Amino acid sequence: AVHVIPRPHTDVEKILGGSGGSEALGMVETKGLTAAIEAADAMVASANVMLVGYEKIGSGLVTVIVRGDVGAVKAATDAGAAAARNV
Amino acid sequence: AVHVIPRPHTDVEKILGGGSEALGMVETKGLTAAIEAADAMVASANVMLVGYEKIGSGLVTVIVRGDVGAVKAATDAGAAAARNV
Amino acid sequence: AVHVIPRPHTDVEKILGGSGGSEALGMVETKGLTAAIEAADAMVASANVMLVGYEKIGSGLVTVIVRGDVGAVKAATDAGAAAARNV
Amino acid sequence: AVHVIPRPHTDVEKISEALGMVETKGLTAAIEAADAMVASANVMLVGYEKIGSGLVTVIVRGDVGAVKAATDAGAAAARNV
Amino acid sequence: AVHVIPRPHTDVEKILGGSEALGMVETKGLTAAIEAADAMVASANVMLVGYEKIGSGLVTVIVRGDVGAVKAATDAGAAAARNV
Amino acid sequence: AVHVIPRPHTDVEKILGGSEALGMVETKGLTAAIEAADAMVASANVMLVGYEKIGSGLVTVIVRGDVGAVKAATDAGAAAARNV
Amino acid sequence: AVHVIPRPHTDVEKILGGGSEALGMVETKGLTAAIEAADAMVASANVMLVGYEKIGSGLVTVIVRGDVGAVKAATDAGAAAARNV
Amino acid sequence: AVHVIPRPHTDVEKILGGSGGSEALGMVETKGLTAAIEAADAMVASANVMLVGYEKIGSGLVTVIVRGDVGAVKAATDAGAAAARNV
Amino acid sequence: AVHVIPRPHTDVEKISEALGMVETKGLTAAIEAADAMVASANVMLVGYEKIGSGLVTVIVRGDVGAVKAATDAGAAAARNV
Amino acid sequence: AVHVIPRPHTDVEKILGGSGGSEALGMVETKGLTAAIEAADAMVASANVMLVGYEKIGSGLVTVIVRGDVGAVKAATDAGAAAARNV
Amino acid sequence: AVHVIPRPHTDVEKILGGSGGSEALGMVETKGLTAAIEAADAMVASANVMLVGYEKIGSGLVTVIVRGDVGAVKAATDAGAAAARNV
Amino acid sequence: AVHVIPRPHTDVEKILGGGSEALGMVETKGLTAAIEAADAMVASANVMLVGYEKIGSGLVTVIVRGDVGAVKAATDAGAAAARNV
Amino acid sequence: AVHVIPRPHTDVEKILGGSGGSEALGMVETKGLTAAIEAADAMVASANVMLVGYEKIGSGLVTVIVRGDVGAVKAATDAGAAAARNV
Amino acid sequence: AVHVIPRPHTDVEKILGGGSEALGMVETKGLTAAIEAADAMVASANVMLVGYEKIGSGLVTVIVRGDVGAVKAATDAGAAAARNV
Amino acid sequence: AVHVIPRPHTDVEKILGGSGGSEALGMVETKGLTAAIEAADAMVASANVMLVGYEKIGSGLVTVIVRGDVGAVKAATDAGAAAARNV
Amino acid sequence: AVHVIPRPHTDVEKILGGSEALGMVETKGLTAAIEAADAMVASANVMLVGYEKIGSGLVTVIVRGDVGAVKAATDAGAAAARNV
Amino acid sequence: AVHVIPRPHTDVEKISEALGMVETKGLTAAIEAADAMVASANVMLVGYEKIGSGLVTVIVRGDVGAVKAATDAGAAAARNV
Amino acid sequence: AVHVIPRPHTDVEKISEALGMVETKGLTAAIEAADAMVASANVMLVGYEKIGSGLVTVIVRGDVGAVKAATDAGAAAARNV
Amino acid sequence: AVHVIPRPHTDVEKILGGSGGSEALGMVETKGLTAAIEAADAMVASANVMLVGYEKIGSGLVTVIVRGDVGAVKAATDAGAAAARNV
Amino acid sequence: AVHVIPRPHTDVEKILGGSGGSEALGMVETKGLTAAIEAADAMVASANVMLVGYEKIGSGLVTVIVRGDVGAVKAATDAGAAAARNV
Amino acid sequence: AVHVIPRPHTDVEKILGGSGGSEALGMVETKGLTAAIEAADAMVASANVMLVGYEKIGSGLVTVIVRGDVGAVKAATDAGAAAARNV
Amino acid sequence: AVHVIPRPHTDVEKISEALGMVETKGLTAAIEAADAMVASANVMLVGYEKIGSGLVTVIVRGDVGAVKAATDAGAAAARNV
Amino acid sequence: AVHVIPRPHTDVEKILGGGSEALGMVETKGLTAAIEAADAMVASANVMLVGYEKIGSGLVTVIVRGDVGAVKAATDAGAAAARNV
Amino acid sequence: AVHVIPRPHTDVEKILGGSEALGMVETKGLTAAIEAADAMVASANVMLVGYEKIGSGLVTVIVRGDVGAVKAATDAGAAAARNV
Repeated sequence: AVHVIPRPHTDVEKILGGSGGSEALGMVETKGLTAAIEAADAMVASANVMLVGYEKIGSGLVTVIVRGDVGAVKAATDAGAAAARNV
Repeated sequence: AVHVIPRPHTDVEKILGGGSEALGMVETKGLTAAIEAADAMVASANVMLVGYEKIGSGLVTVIVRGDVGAVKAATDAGAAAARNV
Repeated sequence: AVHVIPRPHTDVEKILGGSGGSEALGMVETKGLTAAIEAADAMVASANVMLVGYEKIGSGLVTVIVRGDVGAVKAATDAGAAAARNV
Repeated sequence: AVHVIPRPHTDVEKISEALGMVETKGLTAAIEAADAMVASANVMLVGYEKIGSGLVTVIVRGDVGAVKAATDAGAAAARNV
Repeated sequence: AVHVIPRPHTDVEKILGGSEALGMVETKGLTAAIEAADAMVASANVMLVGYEKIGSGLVTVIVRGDVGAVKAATDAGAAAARNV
Repeated sequence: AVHVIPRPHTDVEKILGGSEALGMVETKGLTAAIEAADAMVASANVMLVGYEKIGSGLVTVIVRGDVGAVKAATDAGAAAARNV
Repeated sequence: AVHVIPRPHTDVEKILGGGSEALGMVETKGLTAAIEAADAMVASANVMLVGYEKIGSGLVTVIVRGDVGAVKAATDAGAAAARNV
Repeated sequence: AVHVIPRPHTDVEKILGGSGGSEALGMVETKGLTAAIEAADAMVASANVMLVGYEKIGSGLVTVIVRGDVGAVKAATDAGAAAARNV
Repeated sequence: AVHVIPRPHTDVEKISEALGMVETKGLTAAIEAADAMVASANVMLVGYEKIGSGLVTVIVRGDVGAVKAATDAGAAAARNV
Repeated sequence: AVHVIPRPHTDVEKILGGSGGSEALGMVETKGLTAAIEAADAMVASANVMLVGYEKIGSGLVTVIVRGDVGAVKAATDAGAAAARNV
Repeated sequence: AVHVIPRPHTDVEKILGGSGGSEALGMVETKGLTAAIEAADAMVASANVMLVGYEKIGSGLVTVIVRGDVGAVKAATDAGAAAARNV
Repeated sequence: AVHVIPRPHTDVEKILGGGSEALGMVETKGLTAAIEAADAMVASANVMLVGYEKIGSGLVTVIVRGDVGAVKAATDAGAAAARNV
Repeated sequence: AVHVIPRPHTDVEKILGGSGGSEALGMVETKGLTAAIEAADAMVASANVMLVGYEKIGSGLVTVIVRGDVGAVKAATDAGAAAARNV
Repeated sequence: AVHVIPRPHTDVEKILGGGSEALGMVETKGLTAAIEAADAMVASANVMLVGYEKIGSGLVTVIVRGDVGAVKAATDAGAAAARNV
Repeated sequence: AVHVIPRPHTDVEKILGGSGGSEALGMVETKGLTAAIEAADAMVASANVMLVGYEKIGSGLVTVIVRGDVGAVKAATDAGAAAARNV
Repeated sequence: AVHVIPRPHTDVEKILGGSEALGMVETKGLTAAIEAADAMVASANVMLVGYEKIGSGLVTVIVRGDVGAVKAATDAGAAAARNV
Repeated sequence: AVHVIPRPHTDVEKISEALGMVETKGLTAAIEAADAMVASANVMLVGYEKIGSGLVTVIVRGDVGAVKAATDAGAAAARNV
Repeated sequence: AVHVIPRPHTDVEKISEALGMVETKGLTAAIEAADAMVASANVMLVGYEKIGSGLVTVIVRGDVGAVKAATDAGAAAARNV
Repeated sequence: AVHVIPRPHTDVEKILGGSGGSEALGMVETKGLTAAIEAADAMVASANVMLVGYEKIGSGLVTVIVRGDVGAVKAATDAGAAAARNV
Repeated sequence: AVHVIPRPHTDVEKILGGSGGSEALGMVETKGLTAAIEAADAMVASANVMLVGYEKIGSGLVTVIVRGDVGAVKAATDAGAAAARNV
Repeated sequence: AVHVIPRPHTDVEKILGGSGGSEALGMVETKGLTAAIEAADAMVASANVMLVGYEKIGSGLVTVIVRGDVGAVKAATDAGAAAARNV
Repeated sequence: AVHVIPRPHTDVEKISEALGMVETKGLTAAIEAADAMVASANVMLVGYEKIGSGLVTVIVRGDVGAVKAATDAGAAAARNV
Repeated sequence: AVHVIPRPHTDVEKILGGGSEALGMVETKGLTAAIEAADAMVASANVMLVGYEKIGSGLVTVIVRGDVGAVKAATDAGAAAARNV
Repeated sequence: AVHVIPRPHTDVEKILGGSEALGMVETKGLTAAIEAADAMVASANVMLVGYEKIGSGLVTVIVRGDVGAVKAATDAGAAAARNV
C-alpha cells in the first residue's frame, strides 16, 4: 500500500509526531526494516520531503511516513515504494 | 469493531491519553486507513483525537472523545473512510 | 477502489475533462450504472464538488469522478461509495 | 438490476421528476425492453449504456409513476427473449 | 442470437426512421460482424444502421427495412457469421 | 486468560506500589480492553495500572488493589470483555 | 482472426469509417499490439488505416483498406507485429 | 505491459487523437481508473510528455498514452507504470 | 421461449398481421397464460400446441402491437404458477 | 436432421398428406414451435415448395415438411434449417 | 423393434385406421421422422403392402405401420427397418 | 399399471370413446405391445376395444370395456401379452 | 452414412467420374475395403445401378458411389449399407 | 473453415485445376456433405466447380471459382448444405 | 481383415481393375507398405493368382488385392496374411 | 514444419528441374495451403511445384527457386498459413 | 519401419535385384531421406507413397548391397529433421 | 527460549556480570515468571520486552550463578500457568 | 534479511537514531530477543561499529542496527548474523 | 521476447558492441542456435540493419541483436522472429 | 535482486572489468536480454553511472552492473530494476 | 536439432557455401560428433557453441553436399554415446 | 560447496588464472553473493582473488589463492557473506 | 560420463596437438572439476587441456596424452570427483 493523504488535520498529523500543518503526508507500507530504510532513503533522495517516522504496526510491517508539499510527497512515495520492491 | 463507550471512568480515559462525555473507537487495518478514519472523524463532528493504538497484526485503533451525538457521528465517519482505503 | 488524487496536473484533469485545475479529484468505482448514478447523486449532494463524468471501463464497472477542494472531495467520495454499496 | 432513482440532481442526469434503468443482457433484450417501455407508459427513452460484458442498460425518464410502470414492463420483455 | 423486432417504435430506433422492422445479428468478433453486414445488404433490400460493440468481443449488426427483407437479411447475416 | 497474582513483588510491579494483589484480564481488541477496564474500576475498589499491548490484537488490562477487590474486579472485567 | 473481405459493399465500409477494393482486419490483444500492427501494416504496403475497433476483453481490431494485393500483404505484416509484442 | 513505440506513422497516431508526428508514443496498460490516473499524473510529472488519452479496452483495462520526444517518453512510461503498481 | 413472428405466410399460419407464441410448462401454466393474453390485449386465441414433455405452446394472433403486449402478459402469468 | 427424400411413393406422401406426387419431400426437424414456424416461413419464402404440415414427434421436436421439385426442395430445406437455428 | 402381428382382430386393426381384416400388420419403430419416411418408402417399394400410418408415441419415436398379406408384410418390415438404420 | 375401474360414470367413459359395467386399462411400452395386449384382450374374454391412448414417452394405454368378470380376465391377458414382446 | 443425392449438377457428378446427367447418385460410406467391396457387390446385384467408384477419404473410410435412375439407386444404397454391416 | 481467397495468382489456381477473380473453399466432413455443398454452390451462384480435395481424416474440401460476389454467395450456400447432412 | 469375395460382379472387379471376371477376389489389409509388399509377394508366390493392386485407405493401412480361381485365392490370401504378420 | 532443402538431387525433384533449392511449408487444411502458396509466389521469384496431400488434413506446399528466394518465400508462406 | 525386400516378383514391383523402403513422418523427412539415399549409394528413387497420417514411404531400387546402404542413410536423415 | 548471556558489552546491555532472558507466552506467564525470578534469586528485573505475537521476554541481571538459577525458576513458573 | 545501506541520508539515520552521519548502516533481522542480543554483542565485538538500537517489528522479529565505516559495518553484520544463527 | 529499444544510450549499445550510436536496437530471443542463425540471416536480408551479435543467455536461449534506423529495425526484428519460428 | 556494494576491493571490481576504485557497484539481476537492456538504458539515463557489463550467469539470467559514486549508483539501480519490471 | 543453412550472409557467418549444425547433449557427445564430421566428409570444424543446459552445438562449414553428409554423421555419433 | 584444495598442481591452478600453497572455492548463488563473498574474502585474510567462474544455473564460484591458514579463513568469510545476501 | 576418445582428429582438438588420445571427465560443480583435474595430472603422464563450462553446474575436464595414461588418468579423475 502506497498512500498520499492531502490536507490532514493538525491533530491527525501531530500524533504521528512532527506537529505541523503539512500540505501532505505520504505513506509507504513495507515488510521488514530493510525495505523500510531503503524506502526512506530513496524518499529523501528523490524529493524535498521530511521523514516523520517508521511505524511498526506488527507482523513485520513497517510503514514509512514523510511530510512536505504535495508534489514532493507524490514523487517521494513513488520512489519509496519502488525501492521497497527492490530488496 | 466500531464502538462507542458512553461514560468512561476517568482512569479508563486518562490512560489512553480529562473526563469526557464519550469515547469513540474505530479499529482499522494499516496506518493509512487509520489516518483517513482519524481525519474523517475530526472533520465530520466536534470530536478531539486522543491517539492511535497499534495493537499488532497491522491493526490500528483510532480513538476520539467528545459529546455523545458527535462521537456517534464521528465513529460512523471514521469507519466509512477506513473501508474506502 | 475509492480514491482521491490531490493536486492533479491540468493535463491529467483536462483529458477526463473539462479544462480544469482542481485541488483534488475523487473516484468511485461502482458496479453497474444504477450504483454509479446513486453514487453520483450522493456525491454532489454531500459536498461542494462538481461531477466530472462517469467512466465505463468494462465488466459492468462504472467509475464516477468528481472535482473540488480537498475537503469536499474527501467527503463526497465517502458519500458516493456508501450510496453505491446500498444498491 | 431494475432501478428507479427519484430526484436526480441535474448534473447527475446531464452526465427532472425521475429516472428509470433496466439492465439487460445483450442488445436484443435491450431493444425489446426499450420498445416495451415506450409503448407501455408515457416515458421518453434517454439512451442505452453499453457497460461491457454484453450488458446494456436502458434508460427512460418521466413522472415517477410512469417510470415505475415502464421499468417493470422493460424488465419483463427482456426476460422473454 | 438473431432477432427481428417487428414494429420498432420511432424512439427505439434512436440508434439510427419509421422503418417497418429492425433485424439484429449478434456476432463474435469484428470479422463475423462485417461478413454478416455484407451478406445482409447483399441478400435483401435493407439498409445498414450500424454495429453495436457491447463488449466481450460481441458485435451486434443492425439492419432496417420491410419485414420480408429484414427476415431474409438477418438469416443470411447469421449464416455468414457462422462461416467465419 | 484472567489472572490474579497474589503478592506481587515490588519490582514486578514495575509496570506501575506495594499493592496487595494484581489482576489481569487478557482481552481481544482495544474495545474489549476499555470495556473490561471500565467494568473493573466500577465493580470494585481497585486502581487501573495500565493496558499492555502484547501483539496479535491482544490487550491485557492490569488492575491493582486488595485481594477481594481484585478478585471481583477481574471477574467483572472478563465478563465485560465477553459481551463485546 | 486475420481476415480480408474482398468487395465490401459501401454501407459496410462507410460505417467503419468511400468504396474500397478490399478491407483488412487484424484482431490484436491490447493496444500495444494494435498500434504495432497498424504501424507495420501502413509501412509494409500501400494501404490506408481506417481505425481501431475496441470490441471488449482487451481486444482491438485494426482495419485497413486498399487494393487486394496490398491488403493481403498488409494483414500478414500486421498479424506478425501483433504476435511479437 | 509498458511499451514505447518509436517513429509511428501519422495515421497510426492521429486515430488515437493528437494528430502529430510524435517522435514516440508511450503506453502504460493499467487496471482500473485509479491506477490509470495516478499513472498519468506520474507521467506528466516526470518528463516533458503530453497526455493523449486513456483507452478503455474493456475488462477494467485502461491503457494510458503519452506522446513526446523519445527520452521523455522512455522516462515517463517507466514513471507511469511504477505509479500503477503503487495503487 | 416467447416469440412474435411478424408476417406469417398464409400457408404457414393455416397449418395476417402477426402471430404470438408463449411456451409454457404444463397445462395449468398454459391456461393462465391464455387467460392473461386474451384479457390483456385485443388478440384472439389461435390454439394450444402440445409438443411433448409437458410443454404447451399457446398461440395468439392480432396486430403486431397487441400481440407483443399479449405475449409478455402470457409469459408473466405462466411464471406465477 | 435435415433431409430430402427424392421420388416418394404416393402412399408415403399421401399419409403425410395430401393426395400428392412430388419430385421430392423435404424435412426440417426443429426444436420448439417457434423454430418450426420460422422454418416453415423461410421454406415457402425461399422456393417454389408447398408446406405439407408440421409433425409433433415429442420432446418439443417439431418436424416441418415441404413438397416440390427437386431443386426447390433442396433450396427450401437449407433455408428452413437456417431459420430454425436463428431462434 | 420390428414386429409382425398375424391375424389381428378387426377392432384391433380398425382403431389404427384402415378398417380391414388384414392378414398381417407390420411395425417398424423408428427414431425421428426421417427414419420413419425412409422406412415407409422402403416398405412400399419392397412388397405389396399398404401404409396404415405413422404413430407418434412421443420421445421422437415414430412407429410405421403397414398392412397386407403375410409374406409381403414380412418382407416389407425387414426392408423398412434396414432403411431406418441407414439414416 | 394394470387396472380395472368398476362403475365408470358416463362422462368418464364417453370421453374415452355408452355406459359400461367396467373399464380395463393396460399400459404398454411401444405400439407393438399395445396391439398384442389389445389382441390378447379381445380374444381372451367378451370385452370390446375402446381405443389406444398415446400418453407420451412411448407409452400406449389400451382400454377395453365389458362386464366385470370378462374385463378382469381381459386385463390379465393383455398385461401378459405386453410383457412377452 | 447412407445418402441419395437426387438431380446433381453434371460438374458435381463428372468430377467423381462417369460424366453423365444421372437421375441420382447413391453413397454408402464404409470402413475398410472389405465392407466397401461387399457393399458394391451387393449394390450391383440388387438393382440397375452403375458403379462410379470407391472414394478413399482417409482413416480407413471408403465411400462407395453408384449412379442410375432414382428407384434403383434408393434400393441399391440400402442393399450396399446392409452388406457393409454384415462384414 | 469456409474461405474466399480474392486474387489467386495463376500458379496457385492452376495447380488446383485459368486465372479467376476469386476462389471459394468449403471444407466438409465426408463425401456426402462435399457433393451437397458442391451442388448447392453451383446452384446458388454463377460459379464453376474446380474439384474436391480429399485431405485425409474424412475431410473433403470443395473448391469453386468465379467472380467475387458469386463466390461469396456460393461458399455460404455450400457451408449450409454441408451442415445439414 | 483378410477376405475372399466369391463371384464378384464384373462392375465391382473392373473398378478395382482391370476389366476382368474372376472366380474370386482376395483382400489382405496390411499395416504399412512393407507388410503390403511382402504380402503381395507371398500371394503371387503361393498360388496361381494375379496381383490386382494395392489400396491405400489411410492410417497407414494398405489393402492388397488378388484375383484367380477360388482355390488359389483362398490359398494366396492366407499366405499373404502370414507374410504381413511377419514384418 | 517449414523447410528448405539446399541442393535437391534431380531425382528427388521427381515431384516436379535442376533448381537451386526446394522450400516446403507444411500446412493445416487446404485454405492454409492455398494462402501459403499465394503468399509464397508473391514474396519471391519462386515457382510453385505443387501441393502434397499427406493425410490428417496436412497439406505441404512446395516451391522451387534460387536459395535466397526460396528462403524468403517459405518464411512468407509459413506466416500466411498462421494467419488463417 | 525400414525394410529391404530381396526378390520382388515383377508383378509386385510393377504395382529386379532389390527394393528398399524408408517410412518417414512428414514430407520434409521424406525428401531429406530421399536426397540422402540417392546421394549415398548407387540406387534409383522409385517413388514416395503417401499412406496417410502424414506418413510417407520412400522407395528405392538397386543392387542388394546398394539398397541396404541407401536405406540406412535414408532413415538417418529422416531422424535428423 | 531461556538464555543466559555471560559478558554483555555495555552498549549492548544499555540498549555487567550477566543477563538472563525468559521468553513467555502472554503477560500472565510473563509476570509469574518475573515474580518467581526475583523471589528465587538475588537478581534484579531489567524489564519485559513485548516482541509481538503475545510473546513477552522477561529480563533479569545479576551474578552469573544467580541469573542461571533465576532463569530456570522463571521458565518453570511460566509453564505452570 | 542481513543488509548494509551505504551512505544513508542523515534524516534516515537520525530517525533510527541518533543525530548521525555514518559511512554505513548494518541491519541484522533476528528471531527473538536472545538472538538479537547475541547478534548485538558479536557486532560491537567484531568491528569498530556502534550499536544504534534494536527494532521490534513484530512476530518475534528483532532487527539490530549498527553504524560505522563501510568496512566495519560489512564485517560486523556478518558477525552478528552468525551469532543469531547459533541460538 | 521480440523487442525494439529506440534511441539506446551509447554506453548501452557499446557494451553489446560496437562503439555505435543507432536510432534503434532490435532483439530476437531464439531457441537454439539454428533458430538464432536463421533469424540473423532473415534480419540482415530483410532490411538495412547490421548484425550486432548473438547473446547466449543460457537454457539454449540465444538472443540475436541488430542496429539501424527505426524503420529497418522494426522490419528486421519481425523478419527474424518469423524465421526463428520456422525451425 | 537489486544490490549496491559499497567500497569493493579493486581486484573484486577489476575481474568484472573496468579496473577502478569505484565508490560503489550496482547490480540489477534481470530475466532475458530485453529486461537487461531496458534496465541498462534506464540506468545510464537516470544518473551519472558507467555501464560495466551484462553478466550472463545462465538460466536466462542477466545481471547488469554499473559503477560510480554512491548516490548515483543507488539511484541508478532503482531505475534499472523498475525498468526491468516494465518489460 | 540438426540443421544445414544454405547461404549464410557473411555478417551472419562471421558473428560461404554452407553451414552445418549438430546440437549435442554434453561435451562427450559433442566431440564424438565433431570427430565423426571431420572424418566423414571434406568439411572444416568452425567451433562448438555452449548454449547452456549441457547443450553443445557443433558447427562445420563446407560445400552443401559435404555439409549435408557431415551433419548426418555427426548426429549419429552423438546418439551412440 | 565450500572447499579448500591443498597443493594444487601447477596446470590445475594456471588454467583457472603461478603455483600457490592452496586454493579456495566458494560457490555462490547469483553475482551479488559472489562479489560479496569475494570482497569478504580478500578483506578477511591475506589471499588473492583468482576469478569468478560462472558455471550456469545462476551459480558463480569464487576462487582465491594464498597460504593455507589464510585460505581457510578466507573461505569461511566468503561463505558467510554469500549466505547473508 | 567419463570418456576417452581414441584418435582425436587434429581439428577436433581445437580446444587445445596431435595427441594420441583425449580424456574427459564430466563433473558436478567447480570443486569436483578441480579435484578431478588434480587427481588426473597426478595419476598419469597426461597434460591438462582445460575445463569446459557447459551449463547446469556441469564442468568437463579435458586431459590429453598416450592412451594408457589417459585411460588411467580419467579413471582417477572420475573417482576424485565422486569423493567430493
